[PDB]
Amino acid sequence: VNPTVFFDIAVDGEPLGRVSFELFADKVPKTAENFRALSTGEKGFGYKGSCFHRIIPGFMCQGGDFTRHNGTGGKSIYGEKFEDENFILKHTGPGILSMANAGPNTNGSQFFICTAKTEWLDGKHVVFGKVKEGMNIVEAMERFGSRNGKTSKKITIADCGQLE
Amino acid sequence: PIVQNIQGQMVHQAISPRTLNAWVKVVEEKAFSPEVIPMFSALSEGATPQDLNTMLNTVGGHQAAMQMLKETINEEAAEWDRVHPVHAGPIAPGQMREPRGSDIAGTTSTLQEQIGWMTNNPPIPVGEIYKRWIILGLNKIVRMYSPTSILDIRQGPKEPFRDYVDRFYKTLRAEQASQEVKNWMTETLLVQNANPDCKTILKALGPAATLEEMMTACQG
Amino acid sequence: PIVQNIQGQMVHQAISPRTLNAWVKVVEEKAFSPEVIPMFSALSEGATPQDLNTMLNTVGGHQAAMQMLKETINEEAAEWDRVHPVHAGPIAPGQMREPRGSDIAGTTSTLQEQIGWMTNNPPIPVGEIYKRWIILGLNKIVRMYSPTSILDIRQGPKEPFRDYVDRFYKTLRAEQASQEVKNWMTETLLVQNANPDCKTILKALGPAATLEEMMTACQG
Amino acid sequence: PIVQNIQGQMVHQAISPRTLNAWVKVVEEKAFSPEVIPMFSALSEGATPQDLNTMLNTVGGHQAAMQMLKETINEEAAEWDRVHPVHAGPIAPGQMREPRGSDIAGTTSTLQEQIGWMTNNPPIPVGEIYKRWIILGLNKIVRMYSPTSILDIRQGPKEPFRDYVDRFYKTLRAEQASQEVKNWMTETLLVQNANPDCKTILKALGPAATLEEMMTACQG
Amino acid sequence: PIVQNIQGQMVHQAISPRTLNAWVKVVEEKAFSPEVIPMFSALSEGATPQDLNTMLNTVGGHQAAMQMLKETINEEAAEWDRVHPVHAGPIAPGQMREPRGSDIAGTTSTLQEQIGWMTNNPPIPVGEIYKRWIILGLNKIVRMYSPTSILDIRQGPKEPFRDYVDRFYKTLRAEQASQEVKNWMTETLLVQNANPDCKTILKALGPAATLEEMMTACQG
Repeated sequence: VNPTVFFDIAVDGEPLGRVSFELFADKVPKTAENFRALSTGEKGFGYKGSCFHRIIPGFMCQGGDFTRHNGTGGKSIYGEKFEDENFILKHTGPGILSMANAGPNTNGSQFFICTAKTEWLDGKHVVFGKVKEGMNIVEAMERFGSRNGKTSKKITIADCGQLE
Repeated sequence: PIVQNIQGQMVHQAISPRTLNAWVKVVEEKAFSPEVIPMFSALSEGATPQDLNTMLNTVGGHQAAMQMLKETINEEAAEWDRVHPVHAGPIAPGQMREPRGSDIAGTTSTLQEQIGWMTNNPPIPVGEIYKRWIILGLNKIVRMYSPTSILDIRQGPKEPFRDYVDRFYKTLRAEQASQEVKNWMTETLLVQNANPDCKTILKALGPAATLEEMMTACQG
Repeated sequence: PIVQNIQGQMVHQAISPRTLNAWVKVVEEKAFSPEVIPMFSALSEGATPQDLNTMLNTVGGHQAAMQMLKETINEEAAEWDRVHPVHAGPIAPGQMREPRGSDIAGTTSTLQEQIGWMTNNPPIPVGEIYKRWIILGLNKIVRMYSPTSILDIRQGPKEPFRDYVDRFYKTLRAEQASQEVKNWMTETLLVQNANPDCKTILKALGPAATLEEMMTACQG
Repeated sequence: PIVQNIQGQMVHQAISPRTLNAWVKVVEEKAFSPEVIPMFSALSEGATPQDLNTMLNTVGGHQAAMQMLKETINEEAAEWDRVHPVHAGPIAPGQMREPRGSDIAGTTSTLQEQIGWMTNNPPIPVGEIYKRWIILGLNKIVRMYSPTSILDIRQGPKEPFRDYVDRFYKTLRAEQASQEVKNWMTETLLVQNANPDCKTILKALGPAATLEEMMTACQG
Repeated sequence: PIVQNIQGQMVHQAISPRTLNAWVKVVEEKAFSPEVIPMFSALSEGATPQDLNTMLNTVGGHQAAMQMLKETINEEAAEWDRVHPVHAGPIAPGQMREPRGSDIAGTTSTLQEQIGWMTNNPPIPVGEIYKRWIILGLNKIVRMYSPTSILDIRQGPKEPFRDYVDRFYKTLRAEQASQEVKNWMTETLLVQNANPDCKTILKALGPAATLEEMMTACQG
């Protein structure tokens, strides 16, 4: 019933590990379909070969800008941006997968994986999934980031797709 | 607008009704003239974008000018967005996010966000940027409201030199051009468009004569 | 209206007379125009429902408009009662009971209850709700006082383009049917009703033309 | 067009002559009316870019509309190439090179390459992208064929209300300016242009009146 | 529409162009007859809401009737939301999607969501609900298209009983009423409005006589 997608992560081309995500399509369906479809690449464009452009140790890893590769772009499968579906789920801990945005109703394709409890984000970013397998791969990724987000090595989504 | 409050902590103080009444009166009698831009800058010192929006909404009439101002504000916002891109992502707990192109115009930015952007260290000059945009718009409007061009200013046969130079300098100030061009424009147009007798009187003084000598020449 | 003190807390303050005088003067002198709503919103910032009932009852003349506003406030109060139903059962020790649709207006509640509602923990913005209702009523009033519809606008052969666009945008701001429909109207109806000569001068610039070039085309 | 097999896989299939005949006949008989886009989207589900270029080149007559569609497809392909630059160098063995705008259009690529793109892992929807572009072009074409504007609608003294509303909604569906603007138009312009007798019969029901009672009022 | 595919696994099969052509032809040739409802219900067996939207968009002309149909679909969706709101309850162990008024009407529901709601166990009858709504709308339309009232059906002086009863039963089927009202009307109105020459014949047979007895009585 709820889809599961994976990401094979790479640090400058060396394979690092697989993170897999359960998308809560039963509560945030339109948000979950957009991450699912961008992971499969079935609509022609997507996450494969994009990188995490902003990694802040102890906060979150952000990625998903496949058009401009630096947080200023990305687009959804419904057009460039769409509404905040709802705020049922909250940022309760590491592994929560939440939507990045540029204020309300500006969701595109950027997402962030929390590596800590970030309750201040509640009510401001739609949560739509959580890490299933691979959280120590997300944790190891932190080491390649910095206080301001700049990463030291290129961290890419080498491959991604749907598992179930 | 925010103001330094005893002691050393800026707190938000809403715009006073007397300031709004003064603004409505100056946009009722002075209407649109060169002096309105300086009056506006003095009535809205350190004003949050909400206060400037309030001061621009209270103007009754002249809807074309207000629409020009709104469109130029939108154009400046688009240019600021094209020059200062805003990266998406979660904000830091200590510092505030970089304001977008429309967060300056107070359209989608709540008052608390603006107060934060102003009182934070380092401060974000949202108020001064929006004031620069409104001042560009007001310059456009006052250069549009000019009845005649500066090239059309000519003195009447018996019209005294006083009224002629007053009207000429008023139209020149209302006109929009670089100061370097004005330096040639004055020395080329002031003496030429005068009355023939006063024309010869000023030419007897010399080409580089100052304004006071040129005046006291034809005085009376 | 409540006012903050040096320690930061707020307490009721008697309404200033030259606020009531200014409101009565602006209501009578300017009658009803789109620029009465910003003045009203600026005059009564933080005013209690008693102060708003004062500022409304004090308006002598134009009693039909005041009755329209009363009816609009009446319907709005009924909707608030219908949307939220009071809960039953035991109440928490740190919390106490809320006001009704009619008490938001302040018709059947004393001033001390309004002050307690406004300075409670957490504060309840009854003043802002009643101000929103009054602003909606004033919008409907200024809609009624519109002297024409948006479609009937047709510029005369001699009426200058400036006066035409002024009248257009005046009755457009007085229309307030929507915001995107306004954006479509300013593209279509503005270009569709020009005088033939200046009409084809505007058509020479195509639909991409902005308002500034639109007016300086017909200018001079 | 691709078609799934018994075991679930899909492979290219020759275009049926019945589809082409039906498309050409509906284009000839129904000209360019709002009901060609749904039938076009239904006829060519899963069709390759070669099949769409066939269905477009096969349309004899109305060559101006086909040229408009070609220009729109060209602009969309240029924007796609600008937003998605293609990489150079050797291509991976398990991946086929990504198509450019002119190749998304299917102008400079073989049918086998289209089939490989459509049946790749993951599949690349070139057919759906080019179908979206053709649908946008057809929307622009049906906009161009629109005989009259939406504002010029006025019912004659004898023209029945049924024919009036038929013509109104026909040109309204042919307008396609927006959705909320259409919703505002069907509230205002529909009742604003009725014949005086039936006009006041509709005004007797107020703005809350729906279309059914709007019609059965003037009925009989 | 989805169809049982070998073996036992329903997969989505797009609507065939021949079905759409048959629908367009039956709406062109037969206009809006009482029989279209059965033809529509039989042409779209088990159709996804997208297929019914396609079949309602492919219609040519009769835009007023399509507007009544859309408005009644909206009303049914509104009532459906009102009759099926989410009341607080313990969450089910198993979660299945849910169709909203807008999710049933195929407006904001993607094809995959509808396929899910249909093929899931237990199935959600979105297709049958939307078909009931469209059938109610078509009943409204065909009862509106009635040229004359059933009460006005009267036989001509030499009009044979054949054509008289044919037209009478056709208008009665187009008319809307409960079955008992029709049972009373066929006994009170049919014999009375007949031609007196054969009216005497029908009266001679008896009040509770069947249709075939009267028909063979006035035969010839």
